[PDB]
Amino acid sequence: GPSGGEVALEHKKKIQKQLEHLKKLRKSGEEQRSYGEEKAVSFLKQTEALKQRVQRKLEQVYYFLEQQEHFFVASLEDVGQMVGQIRKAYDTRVSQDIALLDALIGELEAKE
Amino acid sequence: GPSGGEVALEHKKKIQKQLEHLKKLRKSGEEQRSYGEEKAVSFLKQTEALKQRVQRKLEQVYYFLEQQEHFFVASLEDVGQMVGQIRKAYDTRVSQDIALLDALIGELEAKE
Amino acid sequence: GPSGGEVALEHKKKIQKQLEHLKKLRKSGEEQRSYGEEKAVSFLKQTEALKQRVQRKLEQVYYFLEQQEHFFVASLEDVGQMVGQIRKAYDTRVSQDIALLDALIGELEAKE
Amino acid sequence: GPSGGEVALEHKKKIQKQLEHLKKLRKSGEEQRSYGEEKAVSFLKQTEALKQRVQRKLEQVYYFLEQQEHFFVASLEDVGQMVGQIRKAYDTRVSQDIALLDALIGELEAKE
Repeated sequence: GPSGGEVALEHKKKIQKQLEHLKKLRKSGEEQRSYGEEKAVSFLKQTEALKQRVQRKLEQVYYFLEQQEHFFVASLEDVGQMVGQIRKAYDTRVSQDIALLDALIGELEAKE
Repeated sequence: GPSGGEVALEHKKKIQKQLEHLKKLRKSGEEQRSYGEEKAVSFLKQTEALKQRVQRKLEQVYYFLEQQEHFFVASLEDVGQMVGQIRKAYDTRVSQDIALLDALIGELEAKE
Repeated sequence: GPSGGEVALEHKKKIQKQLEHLKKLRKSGEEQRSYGEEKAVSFLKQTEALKQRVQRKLEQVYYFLEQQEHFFVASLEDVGQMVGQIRKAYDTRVSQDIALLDALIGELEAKE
Repeated sequence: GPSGGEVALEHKKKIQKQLEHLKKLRKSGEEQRSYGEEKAVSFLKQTEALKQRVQRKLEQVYYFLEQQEHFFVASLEDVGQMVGQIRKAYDTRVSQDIALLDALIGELEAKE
């Protein structure tokens, strides 16, 4: 037969190997739950950063449109003022032509 | 000699043409002043139109960036929730395995 | 003590519960692997959808900037052609006025 | 009577004062044509400048979108490659745990 000695032996080893596999499995559990955690934390963290990058960009754009809106209205205001001064200057001039034609008019008319 | 009659005639005509060429010039002055004004009025007007068009536009761009900013933060919030629920559901599950491995461990390791 | 029948019994029950726990653990493994796959799949999918949505958007912005740039150059082209017509219409008119003043100039200048 | 002398005198002055007003008016004419020209030239020129400023802007904006589109698709590719690697690493680790239960399974299921 096998003998009481060598039966006890193998069973001891046998239960040893078992309890070894199990405790790994349980280690692997804890690492798995750990990797999951740190990875979820990392994910959320980066994502946050994406959310802020994209925001800070949109701010930069917002303000850029405002400055451009501003510059644009000011250009056209400026145009406004120019058309105004070219009008005025011509008018002053043409009416001085006209006042001087009236001079020439009334005099021929009033003697005649 | 050219006669007193034909002298008087030529002068009369000669002085009429002059008063004619003058009163045109004066008419022509009033028209230039009038055209100048109308056309400054118009120019300003269209310019104003251009001004508002661009604003009302930039307004459309502004609100469009808001909508998209909203949709973007909200997408990423969603991702947030998902990652989270995927961390919880794995955790629960793995921790179940673990406590069930512990059940197996104590047992071997207390008859041992 | 227990008798042959009650040890054989307990051991049978004992090895059964064990195999019952192991095999759940093995089922729970397969579920875990399956869930992690289906969930990587859907996450990638949604991501993709995010990718194309943002793209489809930027496309819409690109072409909007093009149509507006277009309208703007054409607007200013218009301004150009208007300034040019008001310049021409005034020139024609003044040079008439002028050519007629010359009519009157040479007249006196030539008799005197 | 006023004497042939002081009649010749008045007429001389009278005609002088006329050819004087009529030559100013004619100068005033060509100055009007000159002023309107250089001011058409100036107006067109600034306008041209406005035209090109708006373009070089819209050109800066366009390239800015391209770069953001680029950064965005790369971020998400990145996310892609991450999800994949986390999927991979769990998978290895779980099917490993599995095979280990399969070692434990067949053992009982062949001695039994």
